[PDB]
Amino acid sequence: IQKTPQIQVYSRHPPENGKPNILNCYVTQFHPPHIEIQMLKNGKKIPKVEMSDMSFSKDWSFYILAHTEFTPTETDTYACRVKHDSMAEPKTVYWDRDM
Amino acid sequence: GPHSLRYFVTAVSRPGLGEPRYMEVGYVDDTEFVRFDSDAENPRYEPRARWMEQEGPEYWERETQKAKGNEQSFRVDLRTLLGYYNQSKGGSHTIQVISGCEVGSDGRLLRGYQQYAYDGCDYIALNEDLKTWTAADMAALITKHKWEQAGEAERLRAYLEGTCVEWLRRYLKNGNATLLRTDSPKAHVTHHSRPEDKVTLRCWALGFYPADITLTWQLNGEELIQDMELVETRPAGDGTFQKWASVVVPLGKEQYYTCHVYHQGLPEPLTLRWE
Amino acid sequence: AVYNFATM
Repeated sequence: IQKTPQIQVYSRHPPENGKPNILNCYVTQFHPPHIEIQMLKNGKKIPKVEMSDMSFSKDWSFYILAHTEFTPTETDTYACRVKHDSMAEPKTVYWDRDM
Repeated sequence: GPHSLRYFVTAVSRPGLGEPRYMEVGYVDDTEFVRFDSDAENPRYEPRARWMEQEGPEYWERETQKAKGNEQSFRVDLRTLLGYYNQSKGGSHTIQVISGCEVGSDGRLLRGYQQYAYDGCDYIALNEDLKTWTAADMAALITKHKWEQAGEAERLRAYLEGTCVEWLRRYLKNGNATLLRTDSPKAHVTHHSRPEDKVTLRCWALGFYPADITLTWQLNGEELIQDMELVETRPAGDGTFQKWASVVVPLGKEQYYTCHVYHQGLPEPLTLRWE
Repeated sequence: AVYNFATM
């Protein structure tokens, strides 16, 4: 009974350079519940990340949100790195502002 | 419309690394409002919405004590279940509970629930009658028997019909400006090239509350099913939600396809095309 | 307000 996390990275508002926003990493459909979730800016850990919105779906899989305040620029790269027992390697999903 | 009070409860063993981690997270509708976490620096119930800051110290003390009591009960449960399933003392295991009640727009109970899982599978649940249990396996039958001899269903029923409803009403009252609000979706469509003269059109809905939303793609008044991708509706970090739905269409025929967005906060549904 | 849960 092991399920691999689905990792989604997105901003609250459409990204505009210079304009304050919120970056989200929603990690979903996983089991067991032990998990590490790190948000990255230019390959470096973002401090003071908030964890919220923990729940489970009808099949009992875990859901949880990591989020942080940010102001985008053209050159800054953002990502979310997740470690979970279901994955041989740590998995990184990158923010795609054109998505 | 109708409204819900839900608690998500999790206890997770960690042999060799101290006591289990124990967490309770509470929601009114789609809004996180309270939380208890045993690994916090000073484990106590805490508000997760500004409207809960109005509740006085007696609320917080009473909930915190209930939570420390629950932590100890689930700690015992984890041990008990190793015995029921003949499991080793060296593995990690998880108990989950969803517990709460839904009232209709008239303030009366629509339904109450108490569902348990062990290691991610149905274990035991209270039936819709609020009187009898349904047990998923032979281990849960022991719990069922214990709970019938103890009159557990009657105690749980009293909570679901009385306490749960009454506190839901209070919470809706105290946080009505936040909880009874309606935030309308804002929509846009993005375009992405693919191999072989195909393109992805992705329809975005942003900034909405409550979470319940429906997005559909049309072609000629016809809701598409094939080549559709979507994500589960997801929180955006400020108490609002977002969602997207995409369709793969042939290059040059983008103008035929329309995205339709349906939400409680819209006076009329939104229709939009690639631009 | 959360329920006071029973042992299993």
